[PDB]
Amino acid sequence: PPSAKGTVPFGQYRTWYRVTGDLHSGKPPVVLLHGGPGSTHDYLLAMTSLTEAGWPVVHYDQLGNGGSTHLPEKGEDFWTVQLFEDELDNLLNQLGIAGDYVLFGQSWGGMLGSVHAARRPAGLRGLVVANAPASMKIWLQEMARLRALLPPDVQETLLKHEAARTTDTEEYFHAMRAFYDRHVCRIVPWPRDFAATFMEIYNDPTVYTTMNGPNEFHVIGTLRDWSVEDCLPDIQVPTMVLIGRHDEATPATVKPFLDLVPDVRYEVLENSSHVPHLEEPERFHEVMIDYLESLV
Repeated sequence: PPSAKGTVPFGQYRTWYRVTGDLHSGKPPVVLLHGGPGSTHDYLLAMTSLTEAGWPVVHYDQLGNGGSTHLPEKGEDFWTVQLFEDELDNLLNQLGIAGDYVLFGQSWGGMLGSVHAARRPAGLRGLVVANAPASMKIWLQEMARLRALLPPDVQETLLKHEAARTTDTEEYFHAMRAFYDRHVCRIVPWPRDFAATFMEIYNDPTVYTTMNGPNEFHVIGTLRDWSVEDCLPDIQVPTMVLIGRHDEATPATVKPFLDLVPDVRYEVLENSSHVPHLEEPERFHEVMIDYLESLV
């Protein structure tokens, strides 16, 4: 239930946002970076709970999907990490919060958040990288590991359709679901917020399919080889790594955060996978509030 919403100009285009709570009360805003790339803020809407403890919360849709400008006819060389860094900087400026803010980055958003934090901006108080790998290379190795633990028939079904690029078929989708049900979202039927974002991706898949791939594990888009490991030593703020025990973002994928970020803490939500804010709503809230209070 938002205290403000709309768009801000981002050069030629628009970026859509929403604030819950009061921006300039006693506590700095928590700015939420959604995953994908090419996902939407919707699946993160549970995190309005943080306003219960006085934290303003800023949800926004990154350029290319949701309430922001859609650019279906922009291709691979337009959809860059620099673009989204520039958008986040622009957004903090337009909302007048560049002077004081905390970043929570989920999935891709945690990778974007790390790149942003590595430039050592003055107003940043803390960084959370939630369900976010440090490297898509390590991600793809770990996907192969997790996929090898699926039933043999599921493994063959995934392979067949990936090879021939028929991943839009019904049969691939239900094999993909055997993976998602373990490591992406263990709640089925899906939470509305999760479904909401999932359908935003279906309706304009430009960004997600360009940068990531057809789904969470089949990463064949332009971020396939991408790693943020080289900027991690430069992050000065206290950082929290938060994953689910069953997360596709496995302990191996987040290990570089633990070894390279100077000030870093580690939390595993034992009954969660990729969306602990939905899977363990209360425990996620408690963990976040505990971390956030150390910053004020």
